[PDB]
Amino acid sequence: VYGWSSLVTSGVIEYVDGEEEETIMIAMTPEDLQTRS
Amino acid sequence: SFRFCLECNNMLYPKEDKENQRLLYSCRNCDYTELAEDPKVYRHELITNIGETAGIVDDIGQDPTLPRSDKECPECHSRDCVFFQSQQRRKDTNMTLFYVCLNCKKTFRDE
Ligand SMILES: [Zn+2]
Ligand SMILES: [Zn+2]
Repeated sequence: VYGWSSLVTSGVIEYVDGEEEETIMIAMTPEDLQTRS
Repeated sequence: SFRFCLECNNMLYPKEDKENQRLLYSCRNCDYTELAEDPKVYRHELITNIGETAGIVDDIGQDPTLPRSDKECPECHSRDCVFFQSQQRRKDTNMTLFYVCLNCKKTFRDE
């Protein structure tokens, strides 16, 4: 069975608490990752 | 910056050689007394700036949250620099910035 835990263990989603959140830069939507024309 | 004892490893305090009028430094535990170099004995500051450039590390380029600027490195002509303001947090502090090259690692300013 390939579910959520397989995504978490394949390194494509991870968990962050409030403290770790201090050090990261979160894009709001997948489009924000690239600047539009 | 006060020193420490070469024998007892405690800290030396000032004293006066009334028979020679030269500022020694006296250990309050042992009898050792060495000659000093600097006749300063005290300091006091109200306009201080310690913490201006101290908020920098070698791997400060590795911080991915710092905004990146286009300022020219006067040193290394680098068109990519991360920047930040004075890390001192007092109320009357300036708002001038600091600039770190990710190429040359020299910190600089825009003045
Ligand atoms: Zn001593
Ligand atoms: Zn440089």
